[PDB]
Amino acid sequence: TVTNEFASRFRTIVATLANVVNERAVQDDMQKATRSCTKQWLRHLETQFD
Amino acid sequence: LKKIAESFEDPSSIVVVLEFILFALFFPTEFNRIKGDIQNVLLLFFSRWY
Repeated sequence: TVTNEFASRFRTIVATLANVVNERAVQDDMQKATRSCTKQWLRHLETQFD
Repeated sequence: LKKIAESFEDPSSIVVVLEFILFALFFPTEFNRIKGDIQNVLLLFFSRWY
């Protein structure tokens, strides 16, 4: 019942990674316009592959 | 309940929840008979947010 372990795993994978993409991005001082649009995109398949 | 299928992707999708609290107050009892099919959604929602 409820969620998975597989989709649930991908969920934390997208994040740990995403968190990683975040450091690199704030690192190469980038507009928040795209840090977000793209993080937003990364986010769609967390749920999307759920 | 009437199947509120909504992935809590966008941080701006809190609306579905606002829908419940307002309603829970406005009709504390009707909402009480359906506390149970509502928690599936809060859980779907709590899952990603927390």
